Amino acid sequence: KQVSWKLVTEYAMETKCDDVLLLLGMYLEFQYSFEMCLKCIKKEQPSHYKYHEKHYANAAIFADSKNQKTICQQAVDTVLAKKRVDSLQLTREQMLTNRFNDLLDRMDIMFGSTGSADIEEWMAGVAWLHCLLPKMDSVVYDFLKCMVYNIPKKRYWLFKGPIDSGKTTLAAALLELCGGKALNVNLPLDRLNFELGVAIDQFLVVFEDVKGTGGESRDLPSGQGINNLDNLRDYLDGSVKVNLEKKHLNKRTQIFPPGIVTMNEYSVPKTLQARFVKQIDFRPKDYLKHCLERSEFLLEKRIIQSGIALLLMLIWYRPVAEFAQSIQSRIVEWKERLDKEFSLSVYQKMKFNVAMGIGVLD
Amino acid sequence: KQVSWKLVTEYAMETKCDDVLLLLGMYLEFQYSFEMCLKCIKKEQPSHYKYHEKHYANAAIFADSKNQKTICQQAVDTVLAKKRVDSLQLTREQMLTNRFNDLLDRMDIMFGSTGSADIEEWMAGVAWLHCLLPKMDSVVYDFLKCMVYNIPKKRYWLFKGPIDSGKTTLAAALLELCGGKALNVNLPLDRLNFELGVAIDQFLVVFEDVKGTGGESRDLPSGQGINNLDNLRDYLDGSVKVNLEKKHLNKRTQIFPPGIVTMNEYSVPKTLQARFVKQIDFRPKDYLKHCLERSEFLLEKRIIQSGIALLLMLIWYRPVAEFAQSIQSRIVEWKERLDKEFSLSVYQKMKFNVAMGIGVLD
Amino acid sequence: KQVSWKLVTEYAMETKCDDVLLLLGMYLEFQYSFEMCLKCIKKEQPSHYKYHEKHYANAAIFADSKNQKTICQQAVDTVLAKKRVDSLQLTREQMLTNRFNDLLDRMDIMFGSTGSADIEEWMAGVAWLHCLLPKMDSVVYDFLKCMVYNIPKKRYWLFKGPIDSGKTTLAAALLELCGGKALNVNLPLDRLNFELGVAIDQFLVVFEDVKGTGGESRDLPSGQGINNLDNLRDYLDGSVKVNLEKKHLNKRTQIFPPGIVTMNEYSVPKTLQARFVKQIDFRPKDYLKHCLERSEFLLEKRIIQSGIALLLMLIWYRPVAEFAQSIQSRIVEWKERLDKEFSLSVYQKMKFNVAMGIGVLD
Amino acid sequence: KQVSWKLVTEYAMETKCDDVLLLLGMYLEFQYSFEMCLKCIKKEQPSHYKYHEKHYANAAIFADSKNQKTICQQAVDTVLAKKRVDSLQLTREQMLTNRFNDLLDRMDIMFGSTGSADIEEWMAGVAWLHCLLPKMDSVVYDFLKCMVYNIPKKRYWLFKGPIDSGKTTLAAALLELCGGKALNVNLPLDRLNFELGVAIDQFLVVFEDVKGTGGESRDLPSGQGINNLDNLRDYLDGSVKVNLEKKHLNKRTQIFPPGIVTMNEYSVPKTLQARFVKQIDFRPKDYLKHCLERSEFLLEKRIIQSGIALLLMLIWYRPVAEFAQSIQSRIVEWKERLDKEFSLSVYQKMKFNVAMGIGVLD
Amino acid sequence: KQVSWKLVTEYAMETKCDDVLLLLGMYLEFQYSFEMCLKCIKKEQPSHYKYHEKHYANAAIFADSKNQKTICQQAVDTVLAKKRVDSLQLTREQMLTNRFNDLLDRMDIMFGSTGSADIEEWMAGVAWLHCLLPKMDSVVYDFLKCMVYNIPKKRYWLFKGPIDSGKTTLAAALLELCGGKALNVNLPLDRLNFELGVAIDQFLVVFEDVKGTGGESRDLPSGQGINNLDNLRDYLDGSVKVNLEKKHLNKRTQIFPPGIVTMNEYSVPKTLQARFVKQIDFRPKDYLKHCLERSEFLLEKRIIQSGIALLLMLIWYRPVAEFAQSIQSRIVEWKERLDKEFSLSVYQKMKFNVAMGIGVLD
DNA sequence: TTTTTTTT
Ligand SMILES: Nc1ncnc2c1ncn2[C@@H]1O[C@H](COP(=O)(O)OP(=O)(O)OP(=O)(O)O)[C@@H](O)[C@H]1O
Ligand SMILES: Nc1ncnc2c1ncn2[C@@H]1O[C@H](COP(=O)(O)OP(=O)(O)OP(=O)(O)O)[C@@H](O)[C@H]1O
Ligand SMILES: Nc1ncnc2c1ncn2[C@@H]1O[C@H](COP(=O)(O)OP(=O)(O)OP(=O)(O)O)[C@@H](O)[C@H]1O
Ligand SMILES: Nc1ncnc2c1ncn2[C@@H]1O[C@H](COP(=O)(O)OP(=O)(O)OP(=O)(O)O)[C@@H](O)[C@H]1O
Ligand SMILES: Nc1ncnc2c1ncn2[C@@H]1O[C@H](COP(=O)(O)OP(=O)(O)OP(=O)(O)O)[C@@H](O)[C@H]1O
Repeated sequence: KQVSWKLVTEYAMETKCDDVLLLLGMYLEFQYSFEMCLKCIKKEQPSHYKYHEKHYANAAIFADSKNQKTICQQAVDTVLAKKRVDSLQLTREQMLTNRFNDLLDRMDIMFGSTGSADIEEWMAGVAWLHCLLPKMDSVVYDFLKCMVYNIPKKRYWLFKGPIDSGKTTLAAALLELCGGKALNVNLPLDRLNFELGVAIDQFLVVFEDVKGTGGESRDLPSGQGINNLDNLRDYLDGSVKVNLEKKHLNKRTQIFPPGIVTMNEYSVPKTLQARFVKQIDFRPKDYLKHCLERSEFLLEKRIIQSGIALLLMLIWYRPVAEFAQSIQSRIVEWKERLDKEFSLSVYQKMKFNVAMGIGVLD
Repeated sequence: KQVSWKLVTEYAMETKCDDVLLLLGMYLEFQYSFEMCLKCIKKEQPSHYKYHEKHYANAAIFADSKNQKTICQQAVDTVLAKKRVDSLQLTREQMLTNRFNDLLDRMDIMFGSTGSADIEEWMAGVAWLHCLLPKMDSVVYDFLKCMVYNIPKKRYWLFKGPIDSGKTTLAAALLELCGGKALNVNLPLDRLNFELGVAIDQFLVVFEDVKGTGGESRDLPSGQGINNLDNLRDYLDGSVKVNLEKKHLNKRTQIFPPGIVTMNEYSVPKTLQARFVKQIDFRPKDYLKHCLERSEFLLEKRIIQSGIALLLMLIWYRPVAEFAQSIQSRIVEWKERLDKEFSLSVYQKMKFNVAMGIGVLD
Repeated sequence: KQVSWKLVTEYAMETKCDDVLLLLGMYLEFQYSFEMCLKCIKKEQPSHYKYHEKHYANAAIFADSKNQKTICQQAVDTVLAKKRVDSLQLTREQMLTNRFNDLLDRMDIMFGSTGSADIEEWMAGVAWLHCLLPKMDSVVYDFLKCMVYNIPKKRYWLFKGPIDSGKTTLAAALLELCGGKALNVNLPLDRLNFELGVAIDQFLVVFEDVKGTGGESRDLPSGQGINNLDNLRDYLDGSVKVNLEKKHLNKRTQIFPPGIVTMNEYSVPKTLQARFVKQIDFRPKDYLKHCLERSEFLLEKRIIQSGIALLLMLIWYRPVAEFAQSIQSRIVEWKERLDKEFSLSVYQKMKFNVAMGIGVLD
Repeated sequence: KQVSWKLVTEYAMETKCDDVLLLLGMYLEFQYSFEMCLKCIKKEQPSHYKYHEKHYANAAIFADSKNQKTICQQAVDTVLAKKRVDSLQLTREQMLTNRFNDLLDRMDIMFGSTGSADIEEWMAGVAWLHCLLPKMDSVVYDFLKCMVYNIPKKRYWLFKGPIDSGKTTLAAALLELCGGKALNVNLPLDRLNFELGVAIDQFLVVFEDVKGTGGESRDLPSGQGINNLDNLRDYLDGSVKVNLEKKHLNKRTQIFPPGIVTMNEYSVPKTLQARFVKQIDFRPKDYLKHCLERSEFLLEKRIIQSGIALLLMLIWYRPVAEFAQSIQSRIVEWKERLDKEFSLSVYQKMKFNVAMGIGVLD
Repeated sequence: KQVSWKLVTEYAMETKCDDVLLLLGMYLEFQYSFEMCLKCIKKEQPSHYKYHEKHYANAAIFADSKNQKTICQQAVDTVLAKKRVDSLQLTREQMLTNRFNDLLDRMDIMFGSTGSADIEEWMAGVAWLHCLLPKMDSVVYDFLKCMVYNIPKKRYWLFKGPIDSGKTTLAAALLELCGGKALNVNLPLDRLNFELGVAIDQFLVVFEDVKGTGGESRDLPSGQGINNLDNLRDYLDGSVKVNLEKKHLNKRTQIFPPGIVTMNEYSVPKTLQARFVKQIDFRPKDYLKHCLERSEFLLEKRIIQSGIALLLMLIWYRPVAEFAQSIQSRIVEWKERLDKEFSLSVYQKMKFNVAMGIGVLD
């Protein structure tokens, strides 16, 4: 009796798996008796224990197959095709709406009955971020609109401030929220070709702390980052489709996605300054160090640098109407949970703790 | 029973889909019962909702196949082969009349019963564009003619001027009209070969804001595109059918397309200066800026970037007889629709507001 | 009758082999009779003698196969797929627990009846290592925790001091204790792309002997490793997923691992100094040298380089509670075995000899 | 029944089609009933209507094939192999035969229905050139035979003349007529090796003018090209095969092609002078330049830079017997055309205007 | 009837061939009638004449196969697989023992009844080599043990002395005896990367003729050799692994081999001096020069270059117990042959003749 | 074949 390639394809689709080796490895686990499957019994990974019983019979036949890599390749191609279809047909707002549903599904696990992390430590992170900048949640909402609208040559925000000002942290949290990638531009112009190939078919890019020049006056070690970017004015502008690499693969032509750039304070030529729409300034604050020095669980669990914390911040602060119409129900549900789990006075206490630079909890 | 590769290819031809993943993805959507297909019901995408009912049976059998990518390969190659054969056997006029028919087909939908575009917003775009330079439509006709005639060493026009002067904006609309390609050559000489590969079988090309030299006198940092163009002068002359390249494929002898260049004001070498039909200056004009600042929905919807605005402009400004012959029926049909929609007062009231710097729709 | 590919995949899994040639070459040995197999009878090599008699009949049929490399390719893929799955799903603690289990398995062999090693020689090395720094075992525990926790920015330790202060000796031991590989970044900037590719999916990294510049005053030969490092600033921070490259392969995206930097007494930019948690300051000492001269069986058997030596140190000094819970069973048996062999007086006698600069043994 | 691979290959040979996508594209068109075929009915392309009826039955079966691209690949190989075989049998006269037979077919466009500049203007260019210097038609036939005979040392002619002597304009027409390539030699020797390799396997070359070593003694730019050339002794002579050097590729070796040199009027060494077969000698003349200033459409059409004007000139002046035996059959036809087009008195009146300095077409 | 792939693989294993083309061509020769085979009858190559009779039948079927290169690939894979198994599993003593067996086999041919060599001339070779240094046979035995033990730090030997004082002669014979490859470090650092790639999987390396700097004080050409070496202190001391790279290959990681460094009288930094176990002085001795001048068959047959001569020297001088236990039987057999064919007095006479600087033989 | 190497 033969393998159902259809069952494999369905698993890959349902998992959103898009690496042939992950798919291969994952599917093989299901060859063993699901009844005794310790991973199921431990409820260890949902992408396993939800599926093992259903896929078990087909995995036993797959384990004998001579074709295995070919079956997995087709399944991965089906997932990749779905992404391309979506990218060409969804509005950007639907893309974000889908991305939000996925994060909310994780939150249903994180704070589920399994309760693998506690909502107090997570909510504590929100207060720390809210203190990081003035009017923080307003700044986040502006950024989301900007990325969704994707207005030509109004597409990039510049983060500037000293070392350890917090700019990388905020970028990292935003990048998780929207989904996207970081790219290193402090590199030679040749291999840079394939670096940009990474950006194919994605929502955001982040360029990290690109080195400028002449800042060694202030001991900013100089480098090609700024020179490199100014070759790519068109990529930022987003007025024209551009052609993107991959190894052993032909060009893809598409608009280069919007994003943000982080900078210790080298100088900027005005060709490039003209292309940022908004610069934000970041500053060291010792009481914030002191808070972290006590509340080190924030860093160990990477709470403050994670997009989940930004979503929780938005849920706490924004009217339900500001969310895309479909998810508004799930937002109401989480607003209710949060209002139930915390008084405002508790949140005010946490903010005061952060302000005092004591550990967030007392 | 067995997949009809014939029916697959027929859909590929009819959508003009020419990507193997895009084709693969979309055809798989047809495997479900079209009678409940929410996309059909909701009339979301014509590339789906027209074809689903027809292709359904074959798509179910396709969904079972083990050959899927290979089927899509042969289908795509038929689409590309049509393009190549058509590329040789048609006159540039016939090419352009095909392109215009395609855009007219979109417009028939965009202002159709779905009608999601306001004609008057779109016409406000036309006003802004014809306001950008005198006799805008007339210079557009001169450009179109020059590209149809495609005369050796009279095949390129230069746009030169400072940032935010609109040169990029105009190139976008022309390129969206003509169906060409952008290329970037601010790059290491040896690497450009596959970038030039994109020029295979294109009506037109555009080079964006190429890096020159000596402009750092004025904060324009130097780069190689200037020298690259000098070496590429062979293609710019377009005397002979150069053998263009693409990965894992045979190379392709053809005449290099004509095109446009945009420039912030670096030096020009005499040899490059020698090669143009024409130069055009571009000049920041604050009253337009003040208008857009109110009227920003124009730019949000990219109206002023989009060739559909130019086509509406030429329908408005130009004689029916100025168009190529066979389309002149559709020209009249659309001329009538504009004539039905507008008083000249409405247009003039708008163009007044544009000249002032008011919200165009006051 | 036909090859069982399943038996080959089992052998690959059981040996954890991931070279197609090594797998092939070993599997082919099983085709002769195990009953006369002199390697079995000499019981020379465990990856052979455990398995020959099981695999025998399938090896004989495999010897006749026309497909041999395809069979091995599928088997090696399964072992590679297993690693990929684990690299997503295991905790860093659980990885380290696995790594320990395998070293402990080699320790069971080395000190077995096969008796390739003298535990007294190996314990001598622990005395030399524990003498090299204050509170040596505490330093190892703090480092291991740091690598398990992987706290952003707080990820890297800097080793510096004169040449011949044992810094690379110590780095080697840690690197063998964990998983990982070394890297040399004094390179030209372009080849660096493939240098960093080595880090993919690994646990530790060690940057080896980074040349600074300006050290020529201290007679240090000079180079660009430090300036290269300050370009890789985000790789140290580990705050966001970077892109990594191998020859003929698409870029992987992942967090760059934590690790150690070794150098002589150059200076370091603030941007890079800010990225080290801890700076260990090694010193030349004569008694270590004069002891080691009279103790050269240490170097001749590579004892003080090797991870097995550090593991013996931890088993001696650290409480059973400090190990991950599942290995505490094996740890207790090894603790018993050690004390059954060595009195404290014997160990202190060894440390006394080292402190005296006498040959460790007496 | 089944696709005849035989018939597909016949068409590829008969059309000399040597691109797999074109072959695929065109052959697919035959699948419709030729009896109705509108392309046949309108005689639009011979490459179609010559063949459709014969190939139709095979094309119907071809359209159902699942191997289609593979059939076309084998067919294209056959055509490429034919070129490969013949490339090793070409006499230089047989080579020349084709290289003009090609241009006669191109000229079936030049004054076909395309007719894109006046056959009058084209002969007016011929008029203007024929009175630059003596007997120009004979001079072409002589230079032509020189390049076909390729007699060692007896292979190179020199254009000596000041700035604006026309030698560059002439050189344009020469390479245009004949093929070959232009080259520089004023590089530093350090560079020049690769530049010399560029000539590899061209039938002919031009050298762009040496900037005289000490040439500015004449008020003409100084440079290195003199000593560079006379150091390149043997390349000129073609006595023996020489090594040649492509960038990024290994050596090749070949008899160095014959050709042409341009010079402004520098201090040619006796040795360097002795290399040449024939100086030709050029200076400003007033009827010429003032006629240009009155015939400027010829420069705008660059006809006076045109080798096609030279081919036209030979077609006019020279005996039929001077052309190779069979290709002669075409030249009479263009003469017949040109004679029906023009009396002598026309070409006379044109020539008179040039001699008078009058605008040639007056 | 079928081809036996097994018989081909046996021949490949038997001949140790690992080039597919060399394997292919040789097997095809067996298809002609062994019963008349001229190559057999001339006894030209053992690799042919030993096997033709055996493989004749299979080669006849092989000659008709359509799969020929596919068969050879699997065969060559088997030989490469054998090498990689051996590469990991053998001891360094086992490796050398195998190497010795190979030379002993070649000697059995060279001096056989078919033997084209002269055992007396090769014995004259041993006399000249034994004269080149003090204690020569004791010195060789010391060098070998050093390579077999591969003790870190204690790994490398330095040769120095004038030009034409024999150093590379000895290096070449040692390199032939052990196997290994020579390296050139007198480079800029960029190419040095692929240079070291040669060392992968070698038993020995020789650093030929390292240029110091400042030897120009005494007319030695200055260069970057020594300066490049002292970067690589880890590579010599061999305590820890290094990364190694070849063109088009992913990096490997291993202990860098032991080896020899050679120079004229350049100055040596003490940093480098401490790297070496031993330094051997060579001095030009005129009686050797006059002996070669009268004993030219030594040079012309390359006798004194050959590792076979050093092997003969070991066989003649060393006690049987010094060889690896397995080969001691062959050593006894060769010692018997040599003691039979040469008296001690005769060998001593040759040694006396070399001391006289007269020709070796009388 | 591309890529990597070459090239700078
Ligand atoms: N505003 C702040 N005040 C004090 N400490 C801060 C602040 N922001 C960040 N930190 C500390 O700095 C560390 C690094 O933050 P982050 O990487 O976001 O800064 P950055 O300015 O982007 O730095 P860099 O340019 O070096 O990447 C944080 O983990 C936290 O410990
Ligand atoms: N003539 C103009 N006057 C004022 N604003 C202008 C003008 N043209 C363009 N703009 C503004 O400049 C923005 C960018 O226009 P565009 O990219 O076409 O200019 P550009 O001259 O090509 O610039 P750059 O050289 O920086 O790419 C537009 O979105 C619009 O907001
Ligand atoms: N603290 C010490 N005092 C004196 N000698 C030492 C000390 N530590 C190591 N040694 C000696 O130094 C030798 C080399 O050690 P190692 O290679 O680790 O030195 P290193 O200074 O860390 O080297 P590098 O800087 O080149 O990596 C050891 O084999 C030992 O002989
Ligand atoms: N025979 C001629 N008589 C007068 N003017 C001439 C003649 N030939 C060319 N010209 C003038 O010379 C100008 C440049 O022509 P061309 O480049 O062909 O000359 P050249 O001698 O090769 O020049 P250069 O050495 O400067 O490159 C033409 O545009 C024309 O004005
Ligand atoms: N000890 C010696 N006394 C005299 N002549 C010698 C001696 N050794 C070598 N020769 C002569 O020197 C020639 C070259 O020897 P060899 O190539 O080994 O020299 P080298 O000094 O090691 O060279 P290099 O350093 O250039 O590689 C030999 O062929 C022989 O003629």
